[PDB]
Amino acid sequence: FDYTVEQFADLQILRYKVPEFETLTLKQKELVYYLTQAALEGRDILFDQNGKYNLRIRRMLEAVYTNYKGDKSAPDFKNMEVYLKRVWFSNGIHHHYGMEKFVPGFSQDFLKQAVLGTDAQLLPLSEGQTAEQLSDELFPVMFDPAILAKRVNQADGEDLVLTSASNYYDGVTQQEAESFYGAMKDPKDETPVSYGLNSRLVKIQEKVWKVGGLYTQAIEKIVYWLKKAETVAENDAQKAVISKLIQFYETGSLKDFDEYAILWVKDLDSRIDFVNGFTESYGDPLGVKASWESLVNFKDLDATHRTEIISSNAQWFEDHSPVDKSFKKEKVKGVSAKVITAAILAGDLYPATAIGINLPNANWIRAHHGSKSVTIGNITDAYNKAAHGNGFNEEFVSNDEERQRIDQYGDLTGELHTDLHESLGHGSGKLLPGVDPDALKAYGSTIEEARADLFGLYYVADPKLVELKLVPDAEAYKAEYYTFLMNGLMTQLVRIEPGNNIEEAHMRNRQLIARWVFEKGAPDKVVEMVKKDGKTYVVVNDYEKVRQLFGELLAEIQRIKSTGDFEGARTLVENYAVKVDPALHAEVLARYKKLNLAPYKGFINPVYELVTDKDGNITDVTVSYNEDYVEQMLRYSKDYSPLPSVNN
Ligand code: NA
Ligand SMILES: [Zn+2]
Repeated sequence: FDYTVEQFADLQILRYKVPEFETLTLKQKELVYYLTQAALEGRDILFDQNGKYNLRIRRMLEAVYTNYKGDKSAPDFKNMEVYLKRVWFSNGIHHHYGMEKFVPGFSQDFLKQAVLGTDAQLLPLSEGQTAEQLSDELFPVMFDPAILAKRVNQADGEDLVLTSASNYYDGVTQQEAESFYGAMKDPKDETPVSYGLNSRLVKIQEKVWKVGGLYTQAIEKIVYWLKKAETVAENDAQKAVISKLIQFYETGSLKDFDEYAILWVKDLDSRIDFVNGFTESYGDPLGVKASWESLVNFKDLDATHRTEIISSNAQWFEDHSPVDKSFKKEKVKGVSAKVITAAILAGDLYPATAIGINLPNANWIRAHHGSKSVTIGNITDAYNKAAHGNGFNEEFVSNDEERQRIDQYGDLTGELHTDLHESLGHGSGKLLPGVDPDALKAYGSTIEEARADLFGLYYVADPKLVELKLVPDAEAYKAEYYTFLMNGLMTQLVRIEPGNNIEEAHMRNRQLIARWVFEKGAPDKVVEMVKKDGKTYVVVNDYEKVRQLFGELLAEIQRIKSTGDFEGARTLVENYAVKVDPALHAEVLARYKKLNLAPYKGFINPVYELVTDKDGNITDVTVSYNEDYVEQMLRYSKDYSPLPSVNN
């Protein structure tokens, strides 16, 4: 199985497996199939939400690209291909992370001639429009750096509604938009609708995304496949979820959306689950309108059971903690996050995706009905598997014994450390009476993540995990110990710009732990940093002493948090967690850049096929992985692209 697909620009395309899909019942596979069809129909929505020109630009380049009769080896065509591949990845013409508009690496004269050489019937022309007129419209949008420069602008002194290229507002100023929703809100409402979540605000009124409204060509298709899924629901709770979601798309009512989210949160038992709707509001500079996304999934039973083994032993880990007894909870309950297996990704989860989903967003629904927080095990596993043999550990790990141990156990003990951090680490320990939870002020997040990390590091090495059948042998933890220390002392510097220091809380907490252990172990050479041929390597000489030092730092940090010791917190962060050595930074960056590893990853989907008999009865559902990036993007643009090119 090849987890890697291709690499271009600053992007690497991966694939993921869908483990145990074939173990589902046929009726379950059929439900997954329909839900995945409902997911794939939404792609055009996101393109249009990200920019009123995006579908025209995508479709124009697609028509040029697939019908090009010229020299495909020439630099202009190769650069146009890279640009189109970035547009597919980013669901528009802006960087999916940085928000800045792409710079075409090809000439306007080249594109003009390629466009004129394409059959006009294949171009996204409005009725009566010519190819020259389409070019006059779109070329400034693509080529002029001053036009629509940022998809989301967060700069002062500017009308962000007018200086953001996303397409949630049209012909309306920022103050008009902020005031529209400031006035709509009702502060007396204990169960408020999510005002403005599902509409374009235009001139002042809302154009709601719904059947018979804006984007209806795609929403009608989503609803069609959801109605199919409704007929094969696993149980009545899940069926009620699907039925209400259909109603939300048919009416556009935000009260229906709240009703759906309540039913969704109550559907906790079903093997299969999904998201399909206007969900997260990061694409709006005002944080009101939500981009469309979908995910279809089923519970990873083995992985969930493993996290439940950790959760059910919360009290054992608490009792045996190295922290002072006065900081220990007498009764602690562990909460396990379920692990899900993603069957397909779409919209703002595709191709750049998440490793966890925590929904719904409405705080009152979360407070009074609950929530679903899950991690996506097969996406995490694909990230991990794709990295094996990529040259990174070959370049940076001190010796072949470590490289082999990490290759064998690194993925397992890494995920176990995460499970310990997330399911028990933050929940462990208590403050003393009268201590302010905010006593550590700006250092609180760094110290709190260090605390959870140390809890996980201290216990991933415990023989208890062998007894509990979570690790296959007592040596495995050394893989996680080595990579944690290598990352925290040295190799995370690849994320720091030249001349800068450590700023982000997790990066700080990792350097804090590693540098502290390094300092305290130095008289015994517990950890060394050694140079060979001018390259630095982290060398770990006594893993047992590292465990004891992790435990000692855990006790000190627990003390700092539970007593509100701001000066102690500040001393640890400022002395260990911030300063970057310039020589080490440059050395690590030069070694890393030679590896040609792309900084951003995204995934292509598998392909599902419905097998039916003569009379249309389903006889099987198969999943296949033999499609690459170009193929899948073109197939989606051909078969799952129901929106008109202009959505006004
Ligand atoms: Na050694
Ligand atoms: Zn955390």
